[PDB]
Amino acid sequence: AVKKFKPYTPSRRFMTVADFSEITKTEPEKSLVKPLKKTGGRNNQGRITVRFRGGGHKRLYRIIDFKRWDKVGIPAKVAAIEYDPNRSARIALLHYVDGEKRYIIAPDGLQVGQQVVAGPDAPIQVGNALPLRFIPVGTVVHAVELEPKKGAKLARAAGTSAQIQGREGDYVILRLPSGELRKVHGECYATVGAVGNADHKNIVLGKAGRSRWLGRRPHVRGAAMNPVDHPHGGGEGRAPRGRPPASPWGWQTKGLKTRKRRKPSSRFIIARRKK
Amino acid sequence: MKRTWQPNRRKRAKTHGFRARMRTPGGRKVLKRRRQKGRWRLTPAVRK
RNA sequence: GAGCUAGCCCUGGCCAGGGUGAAGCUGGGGUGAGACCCAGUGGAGGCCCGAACCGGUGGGGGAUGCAAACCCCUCGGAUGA
RNA sequence: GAAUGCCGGCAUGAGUAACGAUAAAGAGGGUGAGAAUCCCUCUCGCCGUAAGCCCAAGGGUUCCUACGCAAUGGUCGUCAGCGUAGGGUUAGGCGGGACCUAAGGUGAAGCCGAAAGGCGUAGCCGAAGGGCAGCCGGUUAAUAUUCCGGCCCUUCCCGCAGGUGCGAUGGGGGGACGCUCUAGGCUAGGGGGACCGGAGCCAUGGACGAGCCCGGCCAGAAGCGCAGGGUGGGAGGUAGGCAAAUCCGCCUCCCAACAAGCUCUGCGUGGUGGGGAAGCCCGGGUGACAACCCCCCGAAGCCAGGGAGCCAAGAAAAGCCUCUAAGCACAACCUGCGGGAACCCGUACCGCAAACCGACACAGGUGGGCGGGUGCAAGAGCACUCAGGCGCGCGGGAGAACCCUCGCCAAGGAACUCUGCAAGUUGGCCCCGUAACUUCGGGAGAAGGGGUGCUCCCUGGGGUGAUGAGCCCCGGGGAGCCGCAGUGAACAGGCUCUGGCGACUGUUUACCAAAAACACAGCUCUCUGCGAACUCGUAAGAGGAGGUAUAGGGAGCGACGCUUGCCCGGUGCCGGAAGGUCAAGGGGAGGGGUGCAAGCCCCGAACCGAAGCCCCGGUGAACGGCGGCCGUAACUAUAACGGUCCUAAGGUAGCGAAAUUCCUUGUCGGGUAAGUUCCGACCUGCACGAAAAGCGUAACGACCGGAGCGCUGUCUCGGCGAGGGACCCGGUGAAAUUGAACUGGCCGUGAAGAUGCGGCCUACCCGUGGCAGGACGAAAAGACCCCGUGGAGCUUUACUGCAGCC
RNA sequence: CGAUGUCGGCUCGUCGCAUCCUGGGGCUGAAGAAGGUCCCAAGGGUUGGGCUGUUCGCCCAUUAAAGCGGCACGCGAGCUG
RNA sequence: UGGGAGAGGGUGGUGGAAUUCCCGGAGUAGCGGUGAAAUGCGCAGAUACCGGGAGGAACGCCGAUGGCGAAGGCAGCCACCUGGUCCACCCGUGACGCUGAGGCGCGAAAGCGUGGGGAGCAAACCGGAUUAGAUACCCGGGUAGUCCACGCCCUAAACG
RNA sequence: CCGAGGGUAGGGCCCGUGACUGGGGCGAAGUCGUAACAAGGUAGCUGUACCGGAAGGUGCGGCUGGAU
Ligand SMILES: [Mg+2]
Ligand SMILES: [Mg+2]
Ligand SMILES: [Mg+2]
Ligand SMILES: [Mg+2]
Ligand SMILES: [Mg+2]
Ligand SMILES: [Mg+2]
Ligand SMILES: [Mg+2]
Ligand SMILES: [Mg+2]
Ligand SMILES: [Mg+2]
Ligand SMILES: [Mg+2]
Ligand SMILES: [Mg+2]
Ligand SMILES: [Mg+2]
Ligand SMILES: [Mg+2]
Ligand SMILES: [Mg+2]
Ligand SMILES: [Mg+2]
Ligand SMILES: [Mg+2]
Ligand SMILES: [Mg+2]
Ligand SMILES: [Mg+2]
Ligand SMILES: [Mg+2]
Ligand SMILES: [Mg+2]
Ligand SMILES: [Mg+2]
Ligand SMILES: [Mg+2]
Ligand SMILES: [Mg+2]
Ligand SMILES: [Mg+2]
Ligand SMILES: [Mg+2]
Ligand SMILES: [Mg+2]
Ligand SMILES: [Mg+2]
Ligand SMILES: [Mg+2]
Ligand SMILES: [Mg+2]
Ligand SMILES: [Mg+2]
Ligand SMILES: [Mg+2]
Ligand SMILES: [Mg+2]
Ligand SMILES: [Mg+2]
Ligand SMILES: [Mg+2]
Ligand SMILES: [Mg+2]
Ligand SMILES: [Mg+2]
Ligand SMILES: [Mg+2]
Ligand SMILES: [Mg+2]
Ligand SMILES: [Mg+2]
Ligand SMILES: [Mg+2]
Ligand SMILES: [Mg+2]
Ligand SMILES: [Mg+2]
Ligand SMILES: [Mg+2]
Ligand SMILES: [Mg+2]
Ligand SMILES: [Mg+2]
Ligand SMILES: [Mg+2]
Ligand SMILES: [Mg+2]
Ligand SMILES: [Mg+2]
Ligand SMILES: [Mg+2]
Ligand SMILES: [Mg+2]
Ligand SMILES: [Mg+2]
Ligand SMILES: [Mg+2]
Ligand SMILES: [Mg+2]
Ligand SMILES: [Mg+2]
Ligand SMILES: [Mg+2]
Ligand SMILES: [Mg+2]
Ligand SMILES: [Mg+2]
Ligand SMILES: [Mg+2]
Ligand SMILES: [Mg+2]
Ligand SMILES: [Mg+2]
Ligand SMILES: [Mg+2]
Ligand SMILES: [Mg+2]
Ligand SMILES: [Mg+2]
Ligand SMILES: [Mg+2]
Ligand SMILES: [Mg+2]
Ligand SMILES: [Mg+2]
Ligand SMILES: [Mg+2]
Ligand SMILES: [Mg+2]
Ligand SMILES: [Mg+2]
Ligand SMILES: [Mg+2]
Ligand SMILES: [Mg+2]
Ligand SMILES: [Mg+2]
Ligand SMILES: [Mg+2]
Ligand SMILES: [Mg+2]
Ligand SMILES: [Mg+2]
Ligand SMILES: [Mg+2]
Ligand SMILES: [Mg+2]
Ligand SMILES: [Mg+2]
Ligand SMILES: [Mg+2]
Ligand SMILES: [Mg+2]
Ligand SMILES: [Mg+2]
Ligand SMILES: [Mg+2]
Ligand SMILES: [Mg+2]
Ligand SMILES: [Mg+2]
Ligand SMILES: [Mg+2]
Ligand SMILES: [Mg+2]
Ligand SMILES: [Mg+2]
Ligand SMILES: [Mg+2]
Ligand SMILES: [Mg+2]
Ligand SMILES: [Mg+2]
Ligand SMILES: [Mg+2]
Ligand SMILES: [Mg+2]
Ligand SMILES: [Mg+2]
Ligand SMILES: [Mg+2]
Ligand SMILES: [Mg+2]
Ligand SMILES: [Mg+2]
Ligand SMILES: [Mg+2]
Ligand SMILES: [Mg+2]
Ligand SMILES: [Mg+2]
Ligand SMILES: [Mg+2]
Ligand SMILES: [Mg+2]
Ligand SMILES: [Mg+2]
Ligand SMILES: [Mg+2]
Ligand SMILES: [Mg+2]
Ligand SMILES: [Mg+2]
Ligand SMILES: [Mg+2]
Ligand SMILES: [Mg+2]
Ligand SMILES: [Mg+2]
Ligand SMILES: [Mg+2]
Ligand SMILES: [Mg+2]
Ligand SMILES: [Mg+2]
Ligand SMILES: [Mg+2]
Ligand SMILES: [Mg+2]
Ligand SMILES: [Mg+2]
Ligand SMILES: [Mg+2]
Ligand SMILES: [Mg+2]
Ligand SMILES: [Mg+2]
Ligand SMILES: [Mg+2]
Ligand SMILES: [Mg+2]
Ligand SMILES: [Mg+2]
Ligand SMILES: [Mg+2]
Ligand SMILES: [Mg+2]
Ligand SMILES: [Mg+2]
Ligand SMILES: [Mg+2]
Ligand SMILES: [Mg+2]
Ligand SMILES: [Mg+2]
Ligand SMILES: [Mg+2]
Ligand SMILES: [Mg+2]
Ligand SMILES: [Mg+2]
Ligand SMILES: [Mg+2]
Ligand SMILES: [Mg+2]
Ligand SMILES: [Mg+2]
Ligand SMILES: [Mg+2]
Ligand SMILES: [Mg+2]
Ligand SMILES: [Mg+2]
Ligand SMILES: [Mg+2]
Ligand SMILES: [Mg+2]
Ligand SMILES: [Mg+2]
Ligand SMILES: [Mg+2]
Ligand SMILES: [Mg+2]
Ligand SMILES: [Mg+2]
Ligand SMILES: [Mg+2]
Ligand SMILES: [Mg+2]
Ligand SMILES: [Mg+2]
Ligand SMILES: [Mg+2]
Ligand SMILES: [Mg+2]
Ligand SMILES: [Mg+2]
Ligand SMILES: [Mg+2]
Ligand SMILES: [Mg+2]
Ligand SMILES: [Mg+2]
Ligand SMILES: [Mg+2]
Ligand SMILES: [Mg+2]
Ligand SMILES: [Mg+2]
Ligand SMILES: [Mg+2]
Ligand SMILES: [Mg+2]
Ligand SMILES: [Mg+2]
Ligand SMILES: [Mg+2]
Ligand SMILES: [Mg+2]
Ligand SMILES: [Mg+2]
Ligand SMILES: [Mg+2]
Ligand SMILES: [Mg+2]
Ligand SMILES: [Mg+2]
Ligand SMILES: [Mg+2]
Ligand SMILES: [Mg+2]
Ligand SMILES: [Mg+2]
Ligand SMILES: [Mg+2]
Ligand SMILES: [Mg+2]
Ligand SMILES: [Mg+2]
Ligand SMILES: [Mg+2]
Ligand SMILES: [Mg+2]
Ligand SMILES: [Mg+2]
Ligand SMILES: [Mg+2]
Ligand SMILES: [Mg+2]
Ligand SMILES: [Mg+2]
Ligand SMILES: [Mg+2]
Ligand SMILES: [Mg+2]
Ligand SMILES: [Mg+2]
Ligand SMILES: [Mg+2]
Ligand SMILES: [Mg+2]
Ligand SMILES: [Mg+2]
Ligand SMILES: [Mg+2]
Ligand SMILES: [Mg+2]
Ligand SMILES: [Mg+2]
Ligand SMILES: [Mg+2]
Ligand SMILES: [Mg+2]
Ligand SMILES: [Mg+2]
Ligand SMILES: [Mg+2]
Ligand SMILES: [Mg+2]
Ligand SMILES: [Mg+2]
Ligand SMILES: [Mg+2]
Ligand SMILES: [Mg+2]
Ligand SMILES: [Mg+2]
Ligand SMILES: [Mg+2]
Ligand SMILES: [Mg+2]
Ligand SMILES: [Mg+2]
Ligand SMILES: [Mg+2]
Ligand SMILES: [Mg+2]
Ligand SMILES: [Mg+2]
Ligand SMILES: [Mg+2]
Ligand SMILES: [Mg+2]
Ligand SMILES: [Mg+2]
Ligand SMILES: [Mg+2]
Ligand SMILES: [Mg+2]
Ligand SMILES: [Mg+2]
Ligand SMILES: [Mg+2]
Ligand SMILES: [Mg+2]
Ligand SMILES: [Mg+2]
Ligand SMILES: [Mg+2]
Ligand SMILES: [Mg+2]
Ligand SMILES: [Mg+2]
Ligand SMILES: [Mg+2]
Ligand SMILES: [Mg+2]
Ligand SMILES: [Mg+2]
Ligand SMILES: [Mg+2]
Ligand SMILES: [Mg+2]
Ligand SMILES: [Mg+2]
Ligand SMILES: [Mg+2]
Ligand SMILES: [Mg+2]
Ligand SMILES: [Mg+2]
Ligand SMILES: [Mg+2]
Ligand SMILES: [Mg+2]
Ligand SMILES: [Mg+2]
Ligand SMILES: [Mg+2]
Ligand SMILES: [Mg+2]
Ligand SMILES: [Mg+2]
Ligand SMILES: [Mg+2]
Ligand SMILES: [Mg+2]
Ligand SMILES: [Mg+2]
Ligand SMILES: [Mg+2]
Ligand SMILES: [Mg+2]
Ligand SMILES: [Mg+2]
Ligand SMILES: [Mg+2]
Ligand SMILES: [Mg+2]
Ligand SMILES: [Mg+2]
Ligand SMILES: [Mg+2]
Ligand SMILES: [Mg+2]
Ligand SMILES: [Mg+2]
Ligand SMILES: [Mg+2]
Ligand SMILES: [Mg+2]
Ligand SMILES: [Mg+2]
Ligand SMILES: [Mg+2]
Ligand SMILES: [Mg+2]
Ligand SMILES: [Mg+2]
Ligand SMILES: [Mg+2]
Ligand SMILES: [Mg+2]
Ligand SMILES: [Mg+2]
Ligand SMILES: [Mg+2]
Ligand SMILES: [Mg+2]
Ligand SMILES: [Mg+2]
Ligand SMILES: [Mg+2]
Ligand SMILES: [Mg+2]
Ligand SMILES: [Mg+2]
Ligand SMILES: [Mg+2]
Ligand SMILES: [Mg+2]
Ligand SMILES: [Mg+2]
Ligand SMILES: [Mg+2]
Ligand SMILES: [Mg+2]
Ligand SMILES: [Mg+2]
Ligand SMILES: [Mg+2]
Ligand SMILES: [Mg+2]
Ligand SMILES: [Mg+2]
Ligand SMILES: [Mg+2]
Ligand SMILES: [Mg+2]
Ligand SMILES: [Mg+2]
Ligand SMILES: [Mg+2]
């Protein structure tokens, strides 16, 4: 869990890498991969719409099963646990007794060789998917649909989880990884357990180069530019912001809320995120 | 040093060529214009 | 108009030779079991020296130039952002 | 007659600068009207990881031959990439198309936009990626994997035989993949041979030799051999691969497993087809029945889709194989053999350059492969040299100043100067040895030394082979020889102490700044619940992201260490269903116009009425801010203490004459003979201070300071020498500039600095090499400065709008 | 202002004299030696370093002395920067 | 060998009381706080009362002058894993013992690193009083920390 | 060959001294406050943490060498 290096270069001092001790299979399932179109943060106009992106390692996209209500009742075996460079979590290879193979994202504690299954009758067991309606109150859960049959939307980053606080009517009450209290529909699926690779957040990139490998190009501060570029541009020598700190596009960036006020989901958010 | 003209027959025909001109409205008014003026060639000649 | 230049995308190519010697593994020692120590093996690194390649630090020359940015000596990077 | 006018023509500078890398020339013989310059020969020098050779791009006849020399060629020209004419580019296998997909482009369906048009699934296009059948020699003045010769191979059509449930744009398998390191066995290439073939050669003192010099191969179908890659067999069940399925996937059972077998490549061999040197003789002919063998080195290439490790986790589609469905089983497909069929485009030549990009036959720029030998530890480094290719399209003299590039220097050794700028010194390898400090890696090539050649003798280990010889590779010991000197030539660190800034490798103002700037891992704040926020777009649609709070946006800060205090009164943001204000709308007390009137028409109070603002709170790693005066201790001085005025609160730790200190070279101490700089301190900090972060910090730095050692032409202080220019001669022959000129000094005068006016002095006419004081010398209608109700970029609590959001 | 290059240094001088030294004097509160002050005099001479961009100034070691000013704050078609 | 008592230790689970906050209801002019007050909070609907929810920490009565441990120290309840210890029987070994410089391990609180977690409490800090002053005692707030995991620190009126 | 020692270079220990700086001891009658000894007028002592002109205060946990 997080390997360290001796300081035999200036960057190996702090650089840490994952232990990869859970991975059992070091090459992907040929039938479950497809090319990932690297965009560089450029839209169909060719315009950079998200700055500072590009230049990262080539990746194959692994098709992930975020429904699991496709195969209600059909058990699967845990065949392997694999690297996925498109997400922070690890992924899990399932050999269904159907003979079909799919990927899910690996919850914490899932062991290769285990049987998993999905549906209302399913056991409350790490890796099983049920509608939220049927999971006991108080159970930690992950990969949660936000609406019925629309696909797992919540709590899939490494180490994340959502806890079931209670239910009312057709809806259950979840505590999201952010701490928001939200009602989610009881028919929405979810997988009991928390996402694996919890130590993911304790990784120290160590040097600029690792950012470049992840497709992250250098980010240049506003205070470093000229007035034609940014509200914080200009000044003789260094300079404080000299105005409410702002984005490149004018708007304030220290506390200004930006959620849409009349958004129809407000009726289902019970409490705004903690901390 | 490296100068600005680096000829390229594919780049030339695809950028200034007859069919590139005919695709866009400003491309056609170019040909229209050069036809009106009596240009001997409406488009850069390139060997292919 | 991006055949210059800047960034990104797709697909290929290049990086003489030498130097240092991380993790791991093996054996030995150690202990209740360990941490750990030693030797061997090993060959990591925006590691070291240095051609190609990419640069342009100091000085001299050139200044109706060989050249609308060049030449000489010197110098930086050279498995990597 | 003037517009730095416009167009052209012709002058001046001037027979002046220059004639484009300092790799270099000399003679003889030809040709011709004419020759330093063209051809031939001999001698000399230059490149040789190229300055040689082969591809690609771009160029487009420049290629070959004949006949030419007006112009082009920096001179000449009989020559030429120039002029005229004729000739020259040959493919089923090479490259591209009749094949496939990548980004991207286009785009039936569909969506969007005043118009023009913008999107968009499939599909289509799109290559230097995937896929696919030709190798060796000969021939032409000029093409050749293209013609020819030899030996092989692919596809399509039709036929014959044998075989099988045949059949696809649908299902599946495969194609199919990174980085670093790397095994075995080969081949490319190379070194050697006392072996094999060769025309010869004996010089000048010696050698007739196990002498010198030259060469000792290339291609090849089946088969076979060595080395590899790939690959389990059978059965039963089956609900999954959007129909089917005997295929694939999943379960079970049996047998086989570092094998074997089958299959596919590489290398070797292989019938056979080629090639074949020096030297001599006129590209050729001979040599020659040429010989064509043995040993060693050996790839980064081959076997290959090999192996191991690691994280940043490494295209697609077709060919191909298999499964089947419609259909069809007179079929159709598979295998073997045979005949026939096989189209379009490129192919000349240059290609690190005189043919490409730079206006030039321009010291610049241009992607891929081959790139031999010896020595130097290695190598593509360096020196010389092979094959090959050149002497750079003005020359001949002379041997001044001065300039450039270079060599040396007595004594001194930084005294030079803003500065050791520059140039010395050091310099590779092996061995000995190596400090503070430190994040324990480092600092480190620290520093400082010793060794280095040749000869003879003794000897250890490895590779090949066989275990031995030979060859090759690492070494160990002893005795000697020579010189000033043994990395004897060439290539190859000067070192140390101490500050500032920045953690570091990186990045930048293409063309005056490479830095202390930008970036950067890391820290914090903040927004964002997913049709996310945010961004581009009128929109549709995209990016975000096929991601989901361990995630994505924004902002500041900038490894790490120890830390980051007090102020919420104002501005910002956040919270606040009350109150205050508030537009359109609602409401209609009450008025007005008009009509005979019913009516029509107009104004209009109270009152209801959002956001925003007011108001009440919160909030600093939000914008920001963090006092003044007077007095006081038993020497003096200074105030722990106190008084009072003000504030939203009065600067904490740490640091401080600093990249900040004005007075300032503050004062004291160190260093020096002497120190406005430097280092260490003090603290009245003009005008440090805590993420516009404060204080430190090992390592790192073409950053900027100060010192020391070493060593020097930097200097006292200059001298001599070399080559390339300058100078002279023949050839070719510019430029900016220019009112005209018959163009001296002084002292005055003048629009205030006179060759040109006055007075005086001096002065025969014309050049050449030189120096720069003047011609307010040239260049550019001053960038500074001001003026113009000139312009543009930028800012905000300037005005007024607009997008966007509410 | 259709341009008169702006500090200092180096190099190269040349002039003035209100003289720093050397030569000639008078007065002295000049015994001598050595000074002071003033007059005449521009022939010649007027050093090397540390600091700073510096001119200037201070300092070290000397000296007969270590002069002051002008020449576009002399001199960038002479150099530096 | 057969038995016993125990907050000895580690892991996971779980139970109710209370406090704070959130939502709903009902209700009104104060609540709070002290020596006395003020700050603070409350008509924008607090305090007091009822129902519901979230979360943390500590375990009332038993409880004792009690028990366990070498010491530090250990207290709801359940299970698992584990140490020490006492009694009985008189069964086995036959001095196998005592101590212990160095070594190693454990070691309250506070404190440190990286993640969490955060109800109450509370250094710092802010505010109200008191006072000549009040950088205190008292009151209203309040950040580290107190809690969990891993890793350090290794101190004590670590005392009988 | 060894060899007194000389020279070049780098280390280790000790002593003296140094602008300035840190606390310490001592000093007949200084300034500020009153922490401790009585419950010393907030029981004290304590290890540690943070803070403050100064003694000290406060948190956390500990000791009685704490009174009633
Ligand atoms: Mg690390
Ligand atoms: Mg370490
Ligand atoms: Mg893992
Ligand atoms: Mg696929
Ligand atoms: Mg994508
Ligand atoms: Mg598009
Ligand atoms: Mg477009
Ligand atoms: Mg963006
Ligand atoms: Mg981008
Ligand atoms: Mg992710
Ligand atoms: Mg993963
Ligand atoms: Mg829902
Ligand atoms: Mg992180
Ligand atoms: Mg990446
Ligand atoms: Mg980032
Ligand atoms: Mg940045
Ligand atoms: Mg800026
Ligand atoms: Mg800037
Ligand atoms: Mg712009
Ligand atoms: Mg603007
Ligand atoms: Mg702006
Ligand atoms: Mg600004
Ligand atoms: Mg600025
Ligand atoms: Mg400033
Ligand atoms: Mg700036
Ligand atoms: Mg700021
Ligand atoms: Mg400001
Ligand atoms: Mg702003
Ligand atoms: Mg917005
Ligand atoms: Mg929320
Ligand atoms: Mg360029
Ligand atoms: Mg051009
Ligand atoms: Mg180009
Ligand atoms: Mg082209
Ligand atoms: Mg092309
Ligand atoms: Mg092109
Ligand atoms: Mg186009
Ligand atoms: Mg076109
Ligand atoms: Mg049109
Ligand atoms: Mg039209
Ligand atoms: Mg034309
Ligand atoms: Mg025509
Ligand atoms: Mg055109
Ligand atoms: Mg290009
Ligand atoms: Mg390289
Ligand atoms: Mg070495
Ligand atoms: Mg290993
Ligand atoms: Mg490197
Ligand atoms: Mg090195
Ligand atoms: Mg360059
Ligand atoms: Mg240069
Ligand atoms: Mg130099
Ligand atoms: Mg120039
Ligand atoms: Mg050059
Ligand atoms: Mg050079
Ligand atoms: Mg170098
Ligand atoms: Mg290097
Ligand atoms: Mg290298
Ligand atoms: Mg006139
Ligand atoms: Mg004009
Ligand atoms: Mg004109
Ligand atoms: Mg003209
Ligand atoms: Mg004419
Ligand atoms: Mg003319
Ligand atoms: Mg003339
Ligand atoms: Mg002349
Ligand atoms: Mg000239
Ligand atoms: Mg020239
Ligand atoms: Mg040259
Ligand atoms: Mg040469
Ligand atoms: Mg000759
Ligand atoms: Mg000749
Ligand atoms: Mg003739
Ligand atoms: Mg000639
Ligand atoms: Mg001639
Ligand atoms: Mg010739
Ligand atoms: Mg060579
Ligand atoms: Mg051309
Ligand atoms: Mg001619
Ligand atoms: Mg001629
Ligand atoms: Mg003619
Ligand atoms: Mg000519
Ligand atoms: Mg020419
Ligand atoms: Mg031809
Ligand atoms: Mg052919
Ligand atoms: Mg056809
Ligand atoms: Mg296609
Ligand atoms: Mg259209
Ligand atoms: Mg196309
Ligand atoms: Mg195509
Ligand atoms: Mg192709
Ligand atoms: Mg590929
Ligand atoms: Mg082909
Ligand atoms: Mg062949
Ligand atoms: Mg041939
Ligand atoms: Mg098929
Ligand atoms: Mg594959
Ligand atoms: Mg793949
Ligand atoms: Mg990698
Ligand atoms: Mg071969
Ligand atoms: Mg060899
Ligand atoms: Mg089936
Ligand atoms: Mg192959
Ligand atoms: Mg013959
Ligand atoms: Mg290679
Ligand atoms: Mg391969
Ligand atoms: Mg595709
Ligand atoms: Mg039939
Ligand atoms: Mg068959
Ligand atoms: Mg055709
Ligand atoms: Mg050809
Ligand atoms: Mg060629
Ligand atoms: Mg070149
Ligand atoms: Mg090339
Ligand atoms: Mg040529
Ligand atoms: Mg040019
Ligand atoms: Mg030439
Ligand atoms: Mg050229
Ligand atoms: Mg090149
Ligand atoms: Mg050879
Ligand atoms: Mg070498
Ligand atoms: Mg020449
Ligand atoms: Mg040349
Ligand atoms: Mg020439
Ligand atoms: Mg001469
Ligand atoms: Mg030269
Ligand atoms: Mg020499
Ligand atoms: Mg000599
Ligand atoms: Mg000398
Ligand atoms: Mg010296
Ligand atoms: Mg010396
Ligand atoms: Mg010096
Ligand atoms: Mg000098
Ligand atoms: Mg300088
Ligand atoms: Mg040297
Ligand atoms: Mg050297
Ligand atoms: Mg030292
Ligand atoms: Mg040092
Ligand atoms: Mg240090
Ligand atoms: Mg160390
Ligand atoms: Mg060494
Ligand atoms: Mg050395
Ligand atoms: Mg020796
Ligand atoms: Mg010799
Ligand atoms: Mg070096
Ligand atoms: Mg830096
Ligand atoms: Mg920087
Ligand atoms: Mg710093
Ligand atoms: Mg730092
Ligand atoms: Mg680098
Ligand atoms: Mg620049
Ligand atoms: Mg510039
Ligand atoms: Mg420029
Ligand atoms: Mg420059
Ligand atoms: Mg700069
Ligand atoms: Mg640099
Ligand atoms: Mg920058
Ligand atoms: Mg940095
Ligand atoms: Mg940080
Ligand atoms: Mg954070
Ligand atoms: Mg926009
Ligand atoms: Mg997407
Ligand atoms: Mg940094
Ligand atoms: Mg930065
Ligand atoms: Mg430290
Ligand atoms: Mg405030
Ligand atoms: Mg406030
Ligand atoms: Mg405020
Ligand atoms: Mg109204
Ligand atoms: Mg302000
Ligand atoms: Mg303010
Ligand atoms: Mg007094
Ligand atoms: Mg304070
Ligand atoms: Mg503090
Ligand atoms: Mg100071
Ligand atoms: Mg000072
Ligand atoms: Mg400072
Ligand atoms: Mg400064
Ligand atoms: Mg300051
Ligand atoms: Mg100062
Ligand atoms: Mg000053
Ligand atoms: Mg001084
Ligand atoms: Mg001193
Ligand atoms: Mg002072
Ligand atoms: Mg500052
Ligand atoms: Mg600042
Ligand atoms: Mg430092
Ligand atoms: Mg340092
Ligand atoms: Mg650097
Ligand atoms: Mg630097
Ligand atoms: Mg210096
Ligand atoms: Mg020095
Ligand atoms: Mg000289
Ligand atoms: Mg000469
Ligand atoms: Mg002539
Ligand atoms: Mg001519
Ligand atoms: Mg005249
Ligand atoms: Mg005249
Ligand atoms: Mg005259
Ligand atoms: Mg005259
Ligand atoms: Mg006047
Ligand atoms: Mg005059
Ligand atoms: Mg005159
Ligand atoms: Mg006149
Ligand atoms: Mg007159
Ligand atoms: Mg006159
Ligand atoms: Mg006159
Ligand atoms: Mg005269
Ligand atoms: Mg002359
Ligand atoms: Mg002359
Ligand atoms: Mg002159
Ligand atoms: Mg001049
Ligand atoms: Mg003049
Ligand atoms: Mg004038
Ligand atoms: Mg002048
Ligand atoms: Mg002049
Ligand atoms: Mg004008
Ligand atoms: Mg003007
Ligand atoms: Mg101008
Ligand atoms: Mg300017
Ligand atoms: Mg200006
Ligand atoms: Mg003015
Ligand atoms: Mg005005
Ligand atoms: Mg006016
Ligand atoms: Mg104006
Ligand atoms: Mg002017
Ligand atoms: Mg003019
Ligand atoms: Mg002018
Ligand atoms: Mg006298
Ligand atoms: Mg006397
Ligand atoms: Mg006397
Ligand atoms: Mg007198
Ligand atoms: Mg005189
Ligand atoms: Mg001075
Ligand atoms: Mg001056
Ligand atoms: Mg001064
Ligand atoms: Mg005297
Ligand atoms: Mg003067
Ligand atoms: Mg004057
Ligand atoms: Mg002047
Ligand atoms: Mg003046
Ligand atoms: Mg002046
Ligand atoms: Mg002057
Ligand atoms: Mg100048
Ligand atoms: Mg000057
Ligand atoms: Mg001038
Ligand atoms: Mg300057
Ligand atoms: Mg300069
Ligand atoms: Mg009230
Ligand atoms: Mg009310
Ligand atoms: Mg909570
Ligand atoms: Mg239980
Ligand atoms: Mg017994
Ligand atoms: Mg004991
Ligand atoms: Mg504790
Ligand atoms: Mg108060
Ligand atoms: Mg009072
Ligand atoms: Mg402890
Ligand atoms: Mg006790
Ligand atoms: Mg001696
Ligand atoms: Mg007390
Ligand atoms: Mg008391
Ligand atoms: Mg008291
Ligand atoms: Mg007390
Ligand atoms: Mg306190």
